[PDB]
Amino acid sequence: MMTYIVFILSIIFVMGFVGFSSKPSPIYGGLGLIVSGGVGCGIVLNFGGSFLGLMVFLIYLGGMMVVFGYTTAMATEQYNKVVLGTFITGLLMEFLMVYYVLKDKEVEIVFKFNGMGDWVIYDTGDSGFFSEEAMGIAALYSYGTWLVIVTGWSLLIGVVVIMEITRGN
Amino acid sequence: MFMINVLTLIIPILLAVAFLTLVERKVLGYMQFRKGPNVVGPYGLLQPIADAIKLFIKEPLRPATSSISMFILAPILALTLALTMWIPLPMPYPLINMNLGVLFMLAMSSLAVYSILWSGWASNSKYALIGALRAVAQTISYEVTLAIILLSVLLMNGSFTLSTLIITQEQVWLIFPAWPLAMMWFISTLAETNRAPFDLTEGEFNVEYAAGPFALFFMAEYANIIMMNIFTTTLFLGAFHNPYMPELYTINFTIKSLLLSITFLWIRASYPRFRYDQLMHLLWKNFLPLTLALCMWHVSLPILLSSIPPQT
Amino acid sequence: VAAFLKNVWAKEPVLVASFAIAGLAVILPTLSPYTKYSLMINRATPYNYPVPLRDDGNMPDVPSHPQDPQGPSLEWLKRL
Amino acid sequence: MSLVYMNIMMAFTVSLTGLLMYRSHLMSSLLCLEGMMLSLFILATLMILNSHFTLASMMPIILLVFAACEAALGLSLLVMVSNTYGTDYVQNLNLLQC
Amino acid sequence: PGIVELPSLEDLKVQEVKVSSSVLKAAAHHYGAQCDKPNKEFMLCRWEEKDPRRCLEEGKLVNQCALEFFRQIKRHCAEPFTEYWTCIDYSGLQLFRRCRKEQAQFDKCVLDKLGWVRPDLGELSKVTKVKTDRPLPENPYHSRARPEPNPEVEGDLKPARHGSRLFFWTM
Amino acid sequence: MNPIILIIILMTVMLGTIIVMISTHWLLIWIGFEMNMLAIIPIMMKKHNPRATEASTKYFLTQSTASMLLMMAIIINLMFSGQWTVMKLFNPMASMLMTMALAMKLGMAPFHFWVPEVTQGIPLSSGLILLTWQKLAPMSVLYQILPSINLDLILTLSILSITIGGWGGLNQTQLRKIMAYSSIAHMGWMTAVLLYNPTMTLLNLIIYIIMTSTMFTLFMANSTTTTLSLSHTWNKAPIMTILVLITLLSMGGLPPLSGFMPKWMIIQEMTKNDSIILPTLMAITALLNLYFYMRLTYSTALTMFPSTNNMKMKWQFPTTKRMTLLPTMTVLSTMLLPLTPILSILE
Amino acid sequence: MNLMITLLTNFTLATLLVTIAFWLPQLNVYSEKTSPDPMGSARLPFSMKFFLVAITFLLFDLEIALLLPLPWASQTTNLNTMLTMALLLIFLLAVSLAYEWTQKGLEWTE
Amino acid sequence: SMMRWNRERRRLQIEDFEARIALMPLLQAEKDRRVLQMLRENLEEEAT
Ligand SMILES: CCCCCCCCCCCCCCCCCC(=O)OC[C@H](COP(=O)([O-])OC[C@H](O)COP(=O)([O-])OC[C@H](COC(=O)CCCCCCCCCCCCCCCCC)OC(=O)CCCCCCCCCCCCCCCCC)OC(=O)CCCCCCCCCCCCCCCCC
Ligand SMILES: CCCCCCCCCCCCCCCCCC(=O)OC[C@H](COP(=O)([O-])OCC[N+](C)(C)C)OC(=O)CCCCCCCCCCCCCCCCC
Ligand SMILES: CCCCCCCCCCCCCCCCCC(=O)OC[C@H](COP(=O)(O)OCCN)OC(=O)CCCCCCCCCCCCCCCCC
Ligand SMILES: CCCCCCCCCCCCCCCCCC(=O)OC[C@H](COP(=O)(O)OCCN)OC(=O)CCCCCCCCCCCCCCCCC
Ligand SMILES: CCCCCCCCCCCCCCCCCC(=O)OC[C@H](COP(=O)(O)OCCN)OC(=O)CCCCCCCCCCCCCCCCC
Ligand SMILES: CCCCCCCCCCCCCCCCCC(=O)OC[C@H](COP(=O)(O)OCCN)OC(=O)CCCCCCCCCCCCCCCCC
Ligand SMILES: CCCCCCCCCCC1=C(C)C(=O)C(OC)=C(OC)C1=O
Repeated sequence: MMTYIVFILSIIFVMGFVGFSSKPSPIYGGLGLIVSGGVGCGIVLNFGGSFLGLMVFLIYLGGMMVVFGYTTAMATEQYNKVVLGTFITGLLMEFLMVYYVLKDKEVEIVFKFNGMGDWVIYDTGDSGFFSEEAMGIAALYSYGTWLVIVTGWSLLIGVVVIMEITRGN
Repeated sequence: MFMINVLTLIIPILLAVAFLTLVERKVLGYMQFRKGPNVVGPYGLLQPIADAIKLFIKEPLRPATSSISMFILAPILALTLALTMWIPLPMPYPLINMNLGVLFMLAMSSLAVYSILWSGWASNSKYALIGALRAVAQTISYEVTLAIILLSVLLMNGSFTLSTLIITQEQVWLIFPAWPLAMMWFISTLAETNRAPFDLTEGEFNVEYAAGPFALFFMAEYANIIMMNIFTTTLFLGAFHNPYMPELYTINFTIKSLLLSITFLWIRASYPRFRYDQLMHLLWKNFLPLTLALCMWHVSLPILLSSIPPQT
Repeated sequence: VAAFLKNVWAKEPVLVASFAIAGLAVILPTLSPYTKYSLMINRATPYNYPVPLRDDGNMPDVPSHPQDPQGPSLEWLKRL
Repeated sequence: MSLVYMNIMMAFTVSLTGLLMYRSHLMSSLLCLEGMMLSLFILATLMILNSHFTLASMMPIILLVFAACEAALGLSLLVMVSNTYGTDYVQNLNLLQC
Repeated sequence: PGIVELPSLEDLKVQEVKVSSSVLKAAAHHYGAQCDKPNKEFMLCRWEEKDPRRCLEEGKLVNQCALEFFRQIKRHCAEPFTEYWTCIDYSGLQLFRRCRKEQAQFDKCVLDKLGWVRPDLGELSKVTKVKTDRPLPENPYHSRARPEPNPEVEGDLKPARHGSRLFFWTM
Repeated sequence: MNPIILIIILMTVMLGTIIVMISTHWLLIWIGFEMNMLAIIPIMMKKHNPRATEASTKYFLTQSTASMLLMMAIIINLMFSGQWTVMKLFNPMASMLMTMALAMKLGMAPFHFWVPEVTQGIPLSSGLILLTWQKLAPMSVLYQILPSINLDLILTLSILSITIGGWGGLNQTQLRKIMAYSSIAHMGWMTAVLLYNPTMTLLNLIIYIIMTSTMFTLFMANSTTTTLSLSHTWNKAPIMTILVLITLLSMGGLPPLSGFMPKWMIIQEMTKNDSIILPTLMAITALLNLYFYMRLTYSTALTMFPSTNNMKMKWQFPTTKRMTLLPTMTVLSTMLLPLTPILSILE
Repeated sequence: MNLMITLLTNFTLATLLVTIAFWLPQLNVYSEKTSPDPMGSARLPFSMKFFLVAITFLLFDLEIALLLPLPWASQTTNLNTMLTMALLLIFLLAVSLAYEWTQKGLEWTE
Repeated sequence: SMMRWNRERRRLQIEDFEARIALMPLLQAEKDRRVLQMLRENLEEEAT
């Protein structure tokens, strides 16, 4: 049970997407995507990506879904069958996938997937006095020069484009 | 045994928040040439207990909520994020010693605006929603300088580890190389917690909550106030740590954090409120340009002095 | 260049301090003599293992023991 | 392959079909689009952390930033729609049939 | 494919260095100075063979040379060493900087009774050279023969015969 | 719009397309498409009316969906190949998803459903950019992934694009939708010869860009967006009727004009590969495109529709519009077939 | 594991306090209240300026996300390139702020 | 003050890293015998 925990989080992750892909309301959709971002962050944390998971909190949830809920709260003036039907449809599809891959230890929807817990695929060594993920992100400034140029230029152009298309003139 | 440690974290947080209300009313009393509460308890010490018993037996205000679920979740999220901002705080040892405690705190404080936003939309008042949008925009505005000032200071630390930030400040307080970052940090954390002179929620969002849940929002806000003062203390006024006697560090950072919380109480009894555009002007046109300039200075400065801190 | 600078320091001192601190941050690492020592300390921090070489017969400058005289020295780092 | 990749891909396809079957709102569409981006973040992250390919650890951050900027653009588009009709309904966007 | 060949359990039996990490870190610099040679033989064997099964006996020499390092501490300087690794052992990050007088007593006692000198800052990270008698691996990756490349272009470049030959274009 | 900001935004569009063309990493391909979309959005909203905002919303939704499918194809490529080279794809699922994503970016059928909408909603210059410059980067990626493109998929997309872009323009009186359905048909023509000889793909792309730029430049010179407004040209500018005549007779693939050049060469590279049914059906379906080109030439050049009285005022003002490269493009889009073996410069 | 226990404990304490706040004064049998705002019933007017400060937050927070690996990036061996790209990112954040200034984007929430 | 103390901290970091480097041959030999032990145990249990 605890050796399958990432898998269990991933199941919640799929459930969370059916929490908003059925689209109940964009505010309940925002709440479902927040819970989905939290559990997917936990999945990232359990392979050792602490910095990437805290980017999911700080930038995806605390940065961007804040703006989604903010913009949504400035619309949809405050006060379904298809929503609940599609929700239970996606839920039953996902639990049939769970039941198949747990009774067969093998499944094939589009790709073949193993049924054991995903702890098996890990590495058995140490990385010394660094996180390899942290040093690969620190490499953005020495090795990642062209990437920083094009990303900063796209963000500057993004500021310019947002100011152009919202002015109305 | 770890559960006992979690309880000895979270219950004294609630007690210190309970008596911070008394310290606020007393310190604002004596700064206003009057007294604070001194009748209900001996030297007023039973005033928060009386007030908590008063609020929990007051009639529920019974609003017509837009969403019941978010009306329940906004105090839950506010209290949960108010309590989880304490677990990486090194005093001198944190509850959860993690490699990225600074970034964890910045993330869990970035998540705090959803409580304001959900409480504003879950009320049926459009006025409460406008106030919630103003408070959310204010908080997410000052989180920008929180992140950049915090990054610029941690360029002298070497890591996002909060426990390394005590080792960083064993020869000098970090306010001496970084007092402009310190003063903009201090005003920005004053603007995070909707605290005066940045309290436009009291100047003419959770007004539809009953006395119980409004008291829970209030105590989550004061837990954030005590926590950000402790985080500012660890971040700029790092105390001496003897590893064989940790209580020296604990007494020292407690005295400094109490002085800094009294400094919040001393700011709120000294200044009038900003207008909303005036603190937007304060962020985007005063704090953020100096914050970016000092971020360039604290990037280029350990390289030009050969003072790059260690990674580990 | 003189009246303009006093005018912008009288009206907008936050922006003058901003551009002054940013200008020092740009130009001063190119003029500092201690910028080289940052490079020399960061390349002297041994994150990995110093994987030794097979002594083929002609390596006069590679030591056989860490306490041998030949090899890279960090007396500049101790002394400074 | 690994079992968590099944769930992250199936989450991407769930948010795909949510983004490919609108109900009424453009905001719910953008929510499904950013769910797709989130699932791509998780999946690229689990690959790069799996294989210990160090230099690609900066890759999903980039995949965040651009696409989050993309989201900002879409939100502004939605606002211009909501500055014409009063709602963000996708059935009001049919002036280009003729 | 083939069967992987693992060594037997008799090949893995060795007198294990059963000391704690603070005992290792307290005795680390003198271990890196005094147990240099079979350690570097082993690590050169380990980065050249790229296979731990080919590096076992050298590792035994490591596990032989480490123990003679500690017995020679235990025969002469067990008390200042114990006082030093206890103070190293107290710390959570195991700081050397908290434990300088115990290090001074241990280094004084080792320099007197055993003549060992602690390595200066920058020495144990030097890239050294190892004189071995084992042969260099001619194929440490077990790589097969690479495919032969495509033939190059060569010779002088004559013009196109009768132009482009596109249906009727004479040039 | 500020002209400096317009120059920076057009350079950012060109920069994103160049970053797609010159990069060897898949993340930089995705970054080039993101930069290209993010910069082309204000070019569509230049005149600020609800049709431009609706068109930009539809364009954003389709290109965002295509970019997400592109990044999913890239991520599955990293699964099954462990690396990031912009080359062949090491999974047919990633190959299918990337071919779908690029088909959505090009507007190939049945993902064509945004091209006649958005081109109608935006000005003629932004539609010129959308139908000429925005075809460059996905065709570059399709040029570089063709050892893994499934044959039946690309040929299905090609014939479906040719047939749907042929039957689209027969019902159209709006010129921008005519150019949009012409775009869908010609992109089907480009991707049909893709796996056989991509040099003819490049030749078809260059000749199509020349002819489309000629037609949009004539539309901007005459300020006409409908067939019935284009019919007023003979009473105002009689030379422009001759120019739209020869350019629309070129775009239908009529010899001796240059627009006969690509499709003939496409047939010339498909009968070598023993495909005889498919270029025959494609050539017969191109007669639909030529039919509505002939409809436009009948309305504009070969007859004289009645004009109004106010046209007599416009006789007294010459064209002050910068008709950039219009003689050069008009000559190149008509009289280039005797230089047909020049195509070897694209090899 | 200790962190998951801590998060579960904090969520459980918060939910317990919220349940006591929403259900202890419900047991009061006070009275039924008959017939339980500056705007009466008008719709919420959309403010363009609130959306502008939110998107400006989002874009500058993305630039912050680029700036966040700098305490690790100062440890590199390619320090001239690192210093150039760090000053270039903070400079592009400042150029974003200056363009937000001079095209009247920071107005009435300055 | 931060110049002097971060330089001292870099020297202390290099000292700790060379303590690690002096320990890495023994830890590598024990790690090799550890994984070969576990693989031989898995091999014999697979055979039975
Ligand atoms: C001492 C130092 C100095 C030495 C100087 C030596 C030369 C002295 C004389 C100086 C002048 C030399 C002129 C060039 C050499 C002769 C080229 C030639 O006649 O090729 C025959 C060429 C093939 O005949 P051939 O018996 O196999 O070769 C005889 C020579 O060995 C041909 O030699 P080749 O085997 O080397 O030819 C190579 C190849 C041979 O050709 C081939 O391999 C066959 C494919 C050719 C292209 C066919 C395309 C078919 C589809 C498109 C149709 C286009 C529209 C048709 C006309 C519409 C109205 C303009 O040619 C080409 O690929 C070039 C393309 C065609 C252009 C021909 C040259 C035109 C120059 C004047 C331009 C003015 C406009 C002309 C008409 C424009 C349309 C062509 O004839 C044709 O293809 C028939 C088309 C018309 C040819 C143009 C006649 C040139 C003189 C025109 C004067 C009247 C202009 C009236 C006003 C403007 C028009 C309204
Ligand atoms: C951590 C412990 C505490 C830290 C200190 C904080 C305690 C004191 C708190 C006092 C009460 C504050 C109540 C709220 C006040 C909010 C208003 C306010 O102050 O606004 C800020 C004001 C805002 O400006 P303003 O509104 O006063 O001025 C008018 C501005 N215009 C013209 C734009 C309208 O000032 C700032 O923004 C300054 C921020 C800090 C500046 C730091 C500069 C350091 C020096 C740099 C170098 C300078 C020399 C040049 C280069 C030399 C190179 C060698
Ligand atoms: C970490 C430390 C945290 C500390 C937090 C708390 C700080 C303050 C602590 C309390 C200080 C003293 C409080 C005294 C309150 C007044 C008591 C009193 O005098 O009550 C009198 C009242 C009537 O009595 P009666 O018999 O009528 O008197 C007539 C005499 N002829 O009789 C009564 O009212 C009945 C008796 C009531 C007793 C209540 C006592 C206060 C309880 C407060 C809760 C906290 C307890 C301490 C926790 C920390 C220490 C373990
Ligand atoms: C609407 C719903 C209800 C709303 C109220 C409640 C939810 C909101 C408030 C709670 C937010 C919870 C945040 C959980 C993750 C925080 C990030 C984190 O764990 O960082 C700490 C640490 C990284 O530091 P590091 O030192 O690298 O790790 C140890 C190894 N050296 O990482 C670790 O130590 C990793 C430890 C193992 C992995 C832990 C995974 C936790 C469970 C998944 C996430 C839980 C929250 C899901 C919902 C979030 C909704 C916002
Ligand atoms: C090259 C170094 C690096 C430069 C880039 C990095 C900068 C870091 C700081 C970030 C700044 C971001 C914001 C910049 C906005 C600039 C435009 C601006 O503010 O113009 C308006 C202002 C007058 O204000 P106003 O519009 O009236 O405001 C209403 C309230 N009264 O107008 C002014 O106040 C005039 C401002 C321009 C002149 C400033 C001169 C400062 C000189 C300092 C000494 C030399 C420093 C070396 C660098 C010089 C660079 C020019
Ligand atoms: C393997 C292939 C690799 C790649 C090869 C090269 C591909 C070239 C692709 C060309 C794409 C052209 C896109 C459009 C031009 C870009 C600049 C632009 O936007 O020009 C339009 C501009 C807008 O002006 P505006 O003020 O908006 O006018 C509205 C009316 N008041 O101004 C106007 O409206 C002025 C009117 C005339 C404009 C004519 C522009 C013609 C441009 C195309 C030339 C032909 C292409 C180059 C040669 C062939 C190469 C293949
Ligand atoms: C059970 C643990 C305590 C629950 C919370 C109740 C006590 C703390 C908040 C009460 C409060 C106090 C003391 C208070 O003084 C006050 O006025 C400034 C409030 O209203 C804004 C309060 O809400």
